Amino acid sequence: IPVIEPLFTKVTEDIPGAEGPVFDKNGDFYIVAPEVEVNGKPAGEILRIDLKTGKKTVICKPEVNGYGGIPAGCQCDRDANQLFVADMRLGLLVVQTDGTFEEIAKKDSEGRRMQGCDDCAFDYEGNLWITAPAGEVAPADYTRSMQEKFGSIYCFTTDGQMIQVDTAFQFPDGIAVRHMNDGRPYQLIVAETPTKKLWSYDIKGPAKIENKKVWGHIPGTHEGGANGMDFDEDNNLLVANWGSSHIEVFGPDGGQPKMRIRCPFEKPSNLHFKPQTKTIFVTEHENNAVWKFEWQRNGKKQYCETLKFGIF
Ligand SMILES: [Ca+2]
Ligand SMILES: [Ca+2]
Repeated sequence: IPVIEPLFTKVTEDIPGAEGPVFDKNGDFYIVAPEVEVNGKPAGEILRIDLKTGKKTVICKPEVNGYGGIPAGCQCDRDANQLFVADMRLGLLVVQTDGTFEEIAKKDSEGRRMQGCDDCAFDYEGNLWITAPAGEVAPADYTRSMQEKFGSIYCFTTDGQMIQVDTAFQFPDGIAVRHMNDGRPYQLIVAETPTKKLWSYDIKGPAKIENKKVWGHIPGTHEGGANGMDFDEDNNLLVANWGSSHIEVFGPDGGQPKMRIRCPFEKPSNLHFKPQTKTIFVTEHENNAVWKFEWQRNGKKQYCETLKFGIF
């Protein structure tokens, strides 16, 4: 498999558990530090990074009834400039740029207690697909599905429903949605970290997935595996292979990676394209830092880059 070694430029550092890189509608950049702790307890943070100087500012340190969060993944909303954040302790949060936030759900559509979330992906219809590798949210004692298959997948719909769409995953992590050229969501990709697999489903409609299949295989026998992921504009899927020192590049049909991107660190955790550019920002856990490098083409537009109105 061909391997390219683009130049990685440092963006910022000292971000415990650096994760969930995301750009909002104004082009501002944010990341999360899920592993920040106080007295051994969760005190995860959501930060804004001024791309010039690299100055960091903690805009939100989420806590619900004394329980600190472990913010791990983000997606920017389209109709409002607010961030949807997957939190391993608090579930799904909606965070404002001013730092205020709200807890979206303590229970799902079936009345079952909500599980801690890791990453999420908005499809163009505005539905949010979420991975939930943790056990029940706070105040329940914290648990993760790295050993046991109790990780779930949710779809938070436009009509406000938190619907569990699948279960029994061994640490579902990265997630992405593939769209037809006309914008219709039709495939959901989910990373199952320790099993070194990428699963796919046909998206038949909001919160409706079927035909679960082992879509891709993550290289290596190292500890770790697929973490965060995103599509480029040609629908190639770039996947951070935590512990492999590489970001894997899958073609539209999956299978084995068609190319690998060598990183100057062993633990890439997540990535995100800067709108209208070939620049990919990468978070990593070897140095708990953020970097950027130039990919071969622009990224696939995120939901926040699409227009609710307009004509085309
Ligand atoms: Ca993740
Ligand atoms: Ca991303």
